[PDB]
Amino acid sequence: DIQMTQSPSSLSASVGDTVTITCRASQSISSWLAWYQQKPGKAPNLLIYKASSLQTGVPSRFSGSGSETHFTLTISSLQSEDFATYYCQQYISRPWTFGQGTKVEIK
Amino acid sequence: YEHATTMPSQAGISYNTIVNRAGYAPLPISITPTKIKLIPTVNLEYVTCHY
Amino acid sequence: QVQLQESGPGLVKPSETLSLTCTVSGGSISGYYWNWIRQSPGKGLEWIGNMYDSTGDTNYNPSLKSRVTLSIDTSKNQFSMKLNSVTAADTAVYFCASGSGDWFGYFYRWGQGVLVTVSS
Amino acid sequence: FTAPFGCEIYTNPIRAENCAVGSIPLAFDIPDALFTRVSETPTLSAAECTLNECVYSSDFGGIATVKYSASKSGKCAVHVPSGTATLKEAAVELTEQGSATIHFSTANIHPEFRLQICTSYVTCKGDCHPPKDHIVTHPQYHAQTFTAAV
Amino acid sequence: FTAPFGCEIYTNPIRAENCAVGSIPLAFDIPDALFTRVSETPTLSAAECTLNECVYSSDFGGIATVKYSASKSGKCAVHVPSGTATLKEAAVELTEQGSA
Amino acid sequence: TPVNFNGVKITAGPLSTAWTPFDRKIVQYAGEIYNYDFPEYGAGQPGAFG
Repeated sequence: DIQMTQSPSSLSASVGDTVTITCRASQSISSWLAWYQQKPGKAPNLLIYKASSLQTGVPSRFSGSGSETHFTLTISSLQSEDFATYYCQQYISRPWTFGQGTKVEIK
Repeated sequence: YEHATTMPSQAGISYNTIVNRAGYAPLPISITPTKIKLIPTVNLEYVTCHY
Repeated sequence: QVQLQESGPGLVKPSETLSLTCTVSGGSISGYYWNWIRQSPGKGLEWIGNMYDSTGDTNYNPSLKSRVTLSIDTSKNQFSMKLNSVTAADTAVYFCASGSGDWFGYFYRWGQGVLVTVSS
Repeated sequence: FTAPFGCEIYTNPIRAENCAVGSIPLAFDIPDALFTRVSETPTLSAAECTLNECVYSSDFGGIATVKYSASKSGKCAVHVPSGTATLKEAAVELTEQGSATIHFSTANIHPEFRLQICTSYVTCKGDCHPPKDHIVTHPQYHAQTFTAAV
Repeated sequence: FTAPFGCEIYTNPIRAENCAVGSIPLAFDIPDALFTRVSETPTLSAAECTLNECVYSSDFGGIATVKYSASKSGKCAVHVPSGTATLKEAAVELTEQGSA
Repeated sequence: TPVNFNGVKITAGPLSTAWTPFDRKIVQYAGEIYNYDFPEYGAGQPGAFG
């Protein structure tokens, strides 16, 4: 399988902070990487697809970048509704896999 | 392995092909002539000017 | 566009078979892939496998392949998961979404998830 | 300003350039070591094609999406073994099962062609619409063909 | 108070306004550069329509919902190529698959 | 003449329709090439080229 390594696993931040989450793939996945948000007791929600495309209905403070093996999710200025767990995922090389998750908690 | 394919002699336009065999993956081949030159074999007979 | 709903939560006995159905509404299952993903509460997301809508081919998580069956039911516009020989390690919230990949938008719809508790 | 075939003329050396005349019979002796087995490269299974847009035009006015279910993600080539359509791009990247975009220029008003892709081929077919402008400022990219019927 | 076709009359300049008479043959020469390809704009697939309400009336008493499955979210126009129905709105916004 | 970089040998065959815009006998002047049947060396006639 393609191993997805998310970094960091945990982050403490305040409303208005710029947050960066990185994702590393065990082999090149070109631009085929998605980012999800998940809150306790809820299903994941798609934020970014194909490394940099913002999903409709998702605020523009979320942005994605990267290609090959290294990817970045940036939250320009964190909002109260942005405290959650974030997951990367690659739909590439048997099979499709998720990163371990990044929990973004309130400082 | 010998392969052969006619390439239209147009400048600036590209050309692509795939070479394949029953047990070997497709190997792409691309050509792009950026400038085709037509030099003739020439010798000087004389030079003339105002008298 | 697409809405997904997992069948209801409840108990499965150790060594017996966990069975779930996902019902798609407002859309057909005649394109794309149809996927199961699980989450043990407090932990991360694990992809279980997928079935490809157009041709019905399945792909499974290697660690689960020997115990997992996926299928599609055209007559109810549903797809299903069978997971054999469960143990307490299979207690999790099971989500049904268009995972793996689609020819135009996949994993854009995630079923709200259903909790399966494996218990004696 | 009078040469046939649109040749440009230059004087040092005496020469003509960019003569759109004839064709060059290229011959390529490819070493046996440069070939790669079918097993290694990404293998495509159960593909479907659809012309999401077609503009019969000199440039690559034609767009087609290929839905693919690959055996492993990566990169691999794409071609059309026919003069009906000429592709802008040589290779595409694939991620398990998904969709990819191919640009092409066409001569047929009722196009139909075998898109060869990654150890497979898919029969692309559709209807195509005329272009916008009567006159364009670049030469043809698509091989002309007799068939332009209803 | 006596002009045909409901014309209003004014005196500087001498003129009549708002005469509901005839029609204006408009001709529009649209530049070739202002057109946009079908591929770029939102493309609709597998739509269904239903008149959730209809009041045959002078004003826009008729309501219709279109269920859509768009290729990409955005905005695009709507029209009726016939004299049967005249629409209040020119364009609508679409979000993947939903209703408008 | 081949070009043999990286082991693959490329040979561009003869141009299929051999053709030139230059006739057998040409003239250069001011960076422009003209087709002109100028007199052979030793036949130049007055009031004309050569």
